[PDB]
Amino acid sequence: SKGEELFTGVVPILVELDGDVNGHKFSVSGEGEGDATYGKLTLKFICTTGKLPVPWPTLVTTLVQCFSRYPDHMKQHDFFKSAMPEGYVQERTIFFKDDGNYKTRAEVKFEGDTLVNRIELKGIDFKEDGNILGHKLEYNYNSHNVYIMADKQKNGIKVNFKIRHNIEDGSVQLADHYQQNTPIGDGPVLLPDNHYLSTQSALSKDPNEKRDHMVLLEFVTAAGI
Repeated sequence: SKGEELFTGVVPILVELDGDVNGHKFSVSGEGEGDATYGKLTLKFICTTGKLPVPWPTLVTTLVQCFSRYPDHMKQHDFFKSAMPEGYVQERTIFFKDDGNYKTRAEVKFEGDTLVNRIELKGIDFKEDGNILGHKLEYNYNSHNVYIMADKQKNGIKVNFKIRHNIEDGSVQLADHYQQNTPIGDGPVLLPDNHYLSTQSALSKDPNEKRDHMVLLEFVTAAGI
């Protein structure tokens, strides 16, 4: 493909995000690598502006689906790698049930041999004492199914799924994701038949790190065809 060859091996990854949730501004930087052959991602994120004003788990989906593993027989349904190396714009609205929403806009593309994800995140209408701004979400993460469909009019894809964040009292915080991706380049991209990505993530902490941070190990593989 145009970019399938680009992911054949280990690829370094840099992530940079600027956020404003209810007036609380913060910045997050992430480094690590992805190895699409195993749908594997290993990254470390740091809140560079100090204390993160929202729980780390709420940022996982925002902080490079091109690193998902698409089985050999589903290669022509991989939109993400097809738009590389010029990359793609990724937009979402994330609805936290009974609370605020995040709207994000990012561009992920290669800069030399490094895959970069640059994100702008805006959060509004959050409850000052809710699960999010109140930091009531447990530091862990569930496995989900990301549903992908072609959006030919936009020459991209529409994506939908539900993230369920565990709340510390044993309950759950639903986070409804609505996603749009479109190529940056004008070269041809693969428009997939419906399918979904199967995810799983493990959140950990670096024992010697004193800055507010998040270590992430994630595996994602395509299916449904």
